[PDB]
Amino acid sequence: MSVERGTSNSASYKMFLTHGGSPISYFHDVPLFADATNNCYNMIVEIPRWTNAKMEICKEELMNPIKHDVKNNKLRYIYNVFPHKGYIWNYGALPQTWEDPSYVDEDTKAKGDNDPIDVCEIGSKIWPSGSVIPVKVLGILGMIDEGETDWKVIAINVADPMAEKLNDILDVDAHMPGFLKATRDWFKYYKVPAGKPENSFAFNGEFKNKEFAAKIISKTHEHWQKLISTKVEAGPIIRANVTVKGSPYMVSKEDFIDALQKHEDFKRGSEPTDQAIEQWHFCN
Amino acid sequence: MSVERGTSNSASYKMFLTHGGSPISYFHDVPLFADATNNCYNMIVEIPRWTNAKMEICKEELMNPIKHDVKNNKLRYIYNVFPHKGYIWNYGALPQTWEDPSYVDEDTKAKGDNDPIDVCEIGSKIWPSGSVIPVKVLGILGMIDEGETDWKVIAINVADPMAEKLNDILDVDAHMPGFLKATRDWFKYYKVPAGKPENSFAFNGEFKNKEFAAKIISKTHEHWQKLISTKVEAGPIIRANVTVKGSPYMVSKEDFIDALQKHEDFKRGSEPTDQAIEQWHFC
Repeated sequence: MSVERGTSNSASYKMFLTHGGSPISYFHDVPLFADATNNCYNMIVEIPRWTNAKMEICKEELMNPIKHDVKNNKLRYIYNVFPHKGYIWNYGALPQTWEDPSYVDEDTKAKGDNDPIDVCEIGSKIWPSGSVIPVKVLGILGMIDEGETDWKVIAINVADPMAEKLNDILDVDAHMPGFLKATRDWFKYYKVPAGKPENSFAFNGEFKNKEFAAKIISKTHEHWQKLISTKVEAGPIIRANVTVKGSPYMVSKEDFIDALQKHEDFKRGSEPTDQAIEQWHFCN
Repeated sequence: MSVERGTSNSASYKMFLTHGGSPISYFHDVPLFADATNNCYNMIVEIPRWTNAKMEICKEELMNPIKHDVKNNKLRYIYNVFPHKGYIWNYGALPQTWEDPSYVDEDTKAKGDNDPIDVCEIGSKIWPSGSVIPVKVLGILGMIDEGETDWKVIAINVADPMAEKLNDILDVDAHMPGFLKATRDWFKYYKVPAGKPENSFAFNGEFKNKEFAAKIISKTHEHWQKLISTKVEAGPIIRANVTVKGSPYMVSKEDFIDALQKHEDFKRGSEPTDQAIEQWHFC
């Protein structure tokens, strides 16, 4: 169950994961495999489909809450690039993964983008921010964001009725015409209304199959395993506190439920927003 | 200012227009021209952009409230046909217009579709159901629905910062690449996920300019002027009841002032969400 603190539609808003009424880390404490290494990952949904507000696991605060992305100190919203409305999937990340920046991909020749690997989930259900979902991985797209390799995993909720008809990236392309091209278009153009340039892609923008996806996810899992695993090096700024439970792995960074002594501002519903949550932008 | 009655997300929900705390007809009592005849119309927004619930002016009830469209005794929702999410404009109608079914268009050769003329408003502000906004028509598209000519006027809110840059249908096209094609695509496919077929279009799907649009709009206004002004003729279950005067400053069908049983049910919020508000369809 998720839990809220601070003031909504503000920078003080925070969403924390709990188990048994005990706060755990969104980043570290949710296992990557929902169910063995047979086709089943945990996803942290950060951004509900057809919403605009940039939400993310924070990495830099205790228990790693989901919060509003902020810089130029105002809440950040993505644009609507025609014909898309905000995010065209449930967007989020895989827990216990880390695109370690000190590692360069042998294909893009670019560093890791320093976050848990991103996921676009393509099912029917619109998933609320903060949901933890069993997903099936179908493929990856490699976006090169501003000098970095920024992987985008393509997945589907396993309870979704389409999940059993889709077992690889080519199946997606057959049942959802126009969709993969829409997905690359989305990442190509999403920062152009901000004045920034189009993004480019790994493999000349080719979507790779699930077998490849799993190899990338596995490497990002190993980087996370290194970050967390008693690995006594100041990779900090990032916060590695965990209360779980593999295999903490008896983390050098594991602790009590000091987490619980999190008393912060209390949830308070707040004012609604203005920017270009409504506005259309036309970049072919 | 609009007002609500009945229970939200149910078939008893009604939204009525009022002026001076006095109810008036959405259909008849709102003047078609917001401000003289230099391209400024009143629009009744029925359906906000990026929503799914089919809302319409009811022609068959007193004061003509906006209601949920219901069919197969359930609330009706349009689908999300990829890549679109619900309606891709503020969708609605022009008041004091009527596509009289007893008139056949010389071009489509199909009957009028028996409703006020429809409008897609393309501005950036998302307008709530029930809003009355001043718009500028930029052009028109003729869909031929199930044997009928169903006109779709293209317009923009005159307060929208883009309005002074868009003066005709080709301006729209140059500032909003892909948009007109999307609009025809939307109307082509929007009932295919319901098992029904694709719709086809007048003029091989060509969007016509504003000069043509205004001629269509005015003939639908004449039809309405006919339905209303006098014509002591039965209108099929359509309720011609007016206040206003304004002008209908005496329709045979004018009265005033009702206000009286505007008294149906008190507004009451209910459970949201039923159908395929969420699901993507690939056609």
